[PDB]
Amino acid sequence: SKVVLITGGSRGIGAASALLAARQGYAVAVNYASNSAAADEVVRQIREAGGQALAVQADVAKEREVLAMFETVDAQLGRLSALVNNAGVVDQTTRVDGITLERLQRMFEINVFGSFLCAREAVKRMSTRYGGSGGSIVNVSSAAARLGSPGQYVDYAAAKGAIDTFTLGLAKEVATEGIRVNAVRPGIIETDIHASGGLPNRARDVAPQVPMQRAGTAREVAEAIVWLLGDQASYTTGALLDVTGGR
Amino acid sequence: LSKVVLITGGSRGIGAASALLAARQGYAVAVNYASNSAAADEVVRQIREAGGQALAVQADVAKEREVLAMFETVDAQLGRLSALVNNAGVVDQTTRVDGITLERLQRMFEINVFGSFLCAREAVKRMSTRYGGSGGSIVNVSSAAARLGSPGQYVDYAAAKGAIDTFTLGLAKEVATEGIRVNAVRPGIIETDIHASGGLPNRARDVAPQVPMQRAGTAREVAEAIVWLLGDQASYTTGALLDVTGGR
Amino acid sequence: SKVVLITGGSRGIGAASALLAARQGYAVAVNYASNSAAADEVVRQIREAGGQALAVQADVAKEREVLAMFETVDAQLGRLSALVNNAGVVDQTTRVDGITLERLQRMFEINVFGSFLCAREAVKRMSTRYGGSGGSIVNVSSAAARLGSPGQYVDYAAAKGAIDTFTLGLAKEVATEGIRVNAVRPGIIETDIHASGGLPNRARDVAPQVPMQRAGTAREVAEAIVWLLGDQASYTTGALLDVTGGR
Amino acid sequence: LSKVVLITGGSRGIGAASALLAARQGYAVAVNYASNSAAADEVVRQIREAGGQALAVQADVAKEREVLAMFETVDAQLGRLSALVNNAGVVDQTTRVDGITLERLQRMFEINVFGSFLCAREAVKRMSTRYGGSGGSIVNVSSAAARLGSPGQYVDYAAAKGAIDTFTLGLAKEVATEGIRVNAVRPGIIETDVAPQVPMQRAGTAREVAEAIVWLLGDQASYTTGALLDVTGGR
Ligand SMILES: NC(=O)c1ccc[n+]([C@@H]2O[C@H](COP(=O)([O-])OP(=O)(O)OC[C@H]3O[C@@H](n4cnc5c(N)ncnc54)[C@H](OP(=O)(O)O)[C@@H]3O)[C@@H](O)[C@H]2O)c1
Ligand SMILES: NC(=O)c1ccc[n+]([C@@H]2O[C@H](COP(=O)([O-])OP(=O)(O)OC[C@H]3O[C@@H](n4cnc5c(N)ncnc54)[C@H](OP(=O)(O)O)[C@@H]3O)[C@@H](O)[C@H]2O)c1
Ligand SMILES: NC(=O)c1ccc[n+]([C@@H]2O[C@H](COP(=O)([O-])OP(=O)(O)OC[C@H]3O[C@@H](n4cnc5c(N)ncnc54)[C@H](OP(=O)(O)O)[C@@H]3O)[C@@H](O)[C@H]2O)c1
Ligand SMILES: NC(=O)c1ccc[n+]([C@@H]2O[C@H](COP(=O)([O-])OP(=O)(O)OC[C@H]3O[C@@H](n4cnc5c(N)ncnc54)[C@H](OP(=O)(O)O)[C@@H]3O)[C@@H](O)[C@H]2O)c1
Repeated sequence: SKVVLITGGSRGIGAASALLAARQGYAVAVNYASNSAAADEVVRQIREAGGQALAVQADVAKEREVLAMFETVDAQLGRLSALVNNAGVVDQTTRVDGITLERLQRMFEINVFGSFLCAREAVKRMSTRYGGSGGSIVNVSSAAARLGSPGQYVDYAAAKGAIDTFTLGLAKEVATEGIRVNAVRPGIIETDIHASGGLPNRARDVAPQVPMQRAGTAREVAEAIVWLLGDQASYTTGALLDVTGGR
Repeated sequence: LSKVVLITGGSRGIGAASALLAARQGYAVAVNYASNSAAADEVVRQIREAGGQALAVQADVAKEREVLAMFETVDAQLGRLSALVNNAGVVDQTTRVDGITLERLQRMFEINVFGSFLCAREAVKRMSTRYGGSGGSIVNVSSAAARLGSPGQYVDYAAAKGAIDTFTLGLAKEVATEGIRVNAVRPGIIETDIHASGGLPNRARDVAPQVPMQRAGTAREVAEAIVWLLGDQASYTTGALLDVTGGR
Repeated sequence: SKVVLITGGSRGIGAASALLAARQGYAVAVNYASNSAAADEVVRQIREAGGQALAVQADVAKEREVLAMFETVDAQLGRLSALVNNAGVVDQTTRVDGITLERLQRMFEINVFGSFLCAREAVKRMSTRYGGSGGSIVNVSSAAARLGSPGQYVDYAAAKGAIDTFTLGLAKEVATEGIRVNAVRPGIIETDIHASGGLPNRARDVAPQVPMQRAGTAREVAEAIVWLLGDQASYTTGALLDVTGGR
Repeated sequence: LSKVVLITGGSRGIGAASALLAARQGYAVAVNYASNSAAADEVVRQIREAGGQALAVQADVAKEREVLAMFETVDAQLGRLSALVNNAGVVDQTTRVDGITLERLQRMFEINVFGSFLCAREAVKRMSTRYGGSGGSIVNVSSAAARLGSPGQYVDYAAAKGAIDTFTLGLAKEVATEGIRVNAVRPGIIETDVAPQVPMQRAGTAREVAEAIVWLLGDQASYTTGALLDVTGGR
């Protein structure tokens, strides 16, 4: 049974990915930062449908917690075949001229540094250079990497631009080691994330901006993530897959 | 009966692999070819022997009356299409820009670009919910060359593929309210006959060391990306450019 | 006195580039397709300001006319140092489902083929492989190459996408031969082109969509063209320089 | 009188070349440095000896209080800035991702990314017409790495520069009505020989990058905002 670790697996895109991955036969490590109840609910659904899963707490911005999380996965599920770097946050609407260092630090440490750290630990386990059997990593970026989120969260957009470049660089770096590395760029998706930044109606309000005239679902994003993870995408690496309704 | 897919240049290579895979997924397949009827017939035979439905349809996609007749044949014999794969395409001999003739350019663009526009036109007319269709999906076959430029080899080909990338984005945005998705795959160096057709039969092997994954791709690997994009799992994906390149 | 050939130099961006190039010390060949009066007026203005210039007729889609034009430039001005591939057209507003082959043929033969043909002739003269002293080529692309002109002229956008990739390919191809090749991507510019496609108010109507909230001037595009041509851009080749007000 | 430009990391390399060129164009130049006061003083000496105005200003751009103090110094001694070049930046030793530490990442991003955000914040506050300013221009210094990814060398650096590209675009669009333009230059391999991985077969010079920076800063680039200008020899 291949093992997949999903950071921020407890809600939204991460939860939809967890559920779909399990339907495809992965054992799933569902990471959460504090919402144990949500993570337990994803695990419950997986198990009730006949799959294997484990909820694992860690703040991906904390190196010791990332290490412990991977050790737990090693011990309880086995060596991972797949990693989804989904953990990520927005913040309140801001202009750059209102940005604090503390805001930037948080934005980048979760969205960017967490993805580097989880990828480090994944590569160490996966790479054929270390006797691993290879694997697949999907980073969750955003259309914002291309659009810049002006007047909303240019910092978030920049963090996602870092993720796009990271994706390409890491892909090239491990391409001989049996590892593929890709990113999905979701557009406006129906999740709690918009409410977390003070804009609970954002999916509805911005739908007229999207060429397809609706927000996307978490499940739609999960489909792209799980495709990239799997063997049907065996010559795809360094790809940036837009899931945006045309945005 | 089931959903219908028209695959231009379906007789060989990436097109043929896509035709076989699409049929496995339940599509009825129109396998277009320009001249190699035997190859097309063989793809059709394989599909039918596995219980699928397929028809071989001759057309040079650079010829308007032939594109129209091809769509009319599909309409009559298979039904209203749900999907189009604009795969037909060609390379030409190694050249620098300073050696390019107008005749070469005309050929390169009329097959690789004009053909894809004409076929998309006819597909949209049938698929669009504005015209009483039920929507559909179009996949254009681009290339990594669209990003890289094929210097000293075929900058004209690469430019034709750059046009396809932009056409993909423009058309996707234009028909997004009409139940149609439009996406492109960008293959890298793939094991097909195309390299031999331009005088470089060993190109897949020779260029493999340049690819981060250190091998050429297979037509089946490109077909997988094509068929994924065509299907309902890619339901919020439109205007995407999906690299199938081993990192190149 | 370095010699520059400007395709479609009689009006709009081409004319602005011609006037600016002359101010910088180029002798200018002002190409036109049929508006001899406009070309003669640009030449008159150049000469009045102390520069050298010649009007030269040619439809860039016609190989024989491109050859005759370069031969005239050779004879009357001397061997070119610089080429601006500016000649270009739009057409009426259309959807793809309304596009005819005849429209496509025109769009591409002027916007794409003409650029390749003029580049071919320029390279034959400029390349150090053939005993030339190098040179610089600027192609005029568009923001449409990135945005796609949906519901307006996807065919035009696609032609400009071809130009972007042509720019990169050709730049890489001739990089050791003393030749730089770059592209400017203008946004919405105040010229006659919008009227030629049946939308005379387009610069004004689309301005609210542009982040800077106005259309650009032909002079603003000419500044970028002439910078890329000259020696201050000596390490810049294969670049796509957006002149779009943020669009 | 003279427009004022603040150049972060102005004491050496691209920043120093930009300082010298900007002065030749008539800017008064604030030359920022983190610790190499001697180099910064030398740039200032050259500017002044050629008849320009300049001031060396110490600040670690990753430190908010130091960024604030620096802008306050420029306000007091040179006047309200018209231009900002976010050039301060570092690489680190060659590494794979599987060898990257959090401490490395923290440094890489705080200097290359957070410093650029903080300096742009303070610049926008002074420049924006919405606060009574007269507008201005910001050039960020990115890298070809933003597109290429620096595999097996420094993916972290490449990622930081990718952040700068998106920041550029986002900020440009955010302040476009406020008289502010925001652009980036993406240098390739720049010398401190044949350079075989560059199409042009040589490294670029700091002066070549400075030329592009100063062009973008000036009024000839008046409809250019959100652009990414490659100075890479085709890389
Ligand atoms: N419109 C969209 O939704 C949209 C668009 C573009 C990109 N994205 C990206 O999609 C990804 C998922 O977003 P979503 O909308 O599904 O978000 P969501 O509904 O807010 O779910 C967030 C998930 O991330 C977890 N998380 C947050 N900070 C963490 C940390 N420091 N360490 C570990 N886990 C952490 C949360 O854990 P708890 O449950 O424990 O809180 C939760 O499981 C994110 O990377 C986001 O940037 C979303
Ligand atoms: N490395 C690669 O192979 C590679 C990489 C990037 C992109 N691509 C692109 O992928 C697509 C498929 O290439 P491939 O390598 O599979 O090529 P191929 O093996 O050379 O097959 C070409 C197919 O296109 C058809 N065709 C050629 N001209 C046509 C026309 N005017 N009208 C209708 N059909 C026509 C052929 O019909 P006949 O059978 O009748 O000859 C054949 O079915 C092309 O668009 C190509 O540019 C390929
Ligand atoms: N908003 C914009 O204006 C905008 C935006 C993006 C890109 N562009 C691009 O910028 C370039 C200039 O456009 P514009 O707005 O300056 O155009 P314009 O004002 O319509 O000027 C057209 C110029 O091109 C010439 N021309 C047309 N067809 C030609 C042919 N077949 N051979 C040679 N010359 C020909 C005209 O010659 P005659 O005078 O003899 O007619 C005239 O000199 C084009 O490539 C256009 O696509 C414009
Ligand atoms: N091949 C290339 O050079 C190349 C390629 C791509 C991008 N770039 C980019 O070009 C820019 C300039 O690089 P360079 O090679 O010209 O740099 P350099 O020669 O290494 O000089 C670096 C400058 O940045 C300053 N600096 C470093 N850390 C700082 C901090 N925390 N706060 C404030 N200032 C700081 C230094 O101050 P001190 O003098 O006091 O130490 C110095 O003035 C950078 O953003 C770099 O990433 C260069």
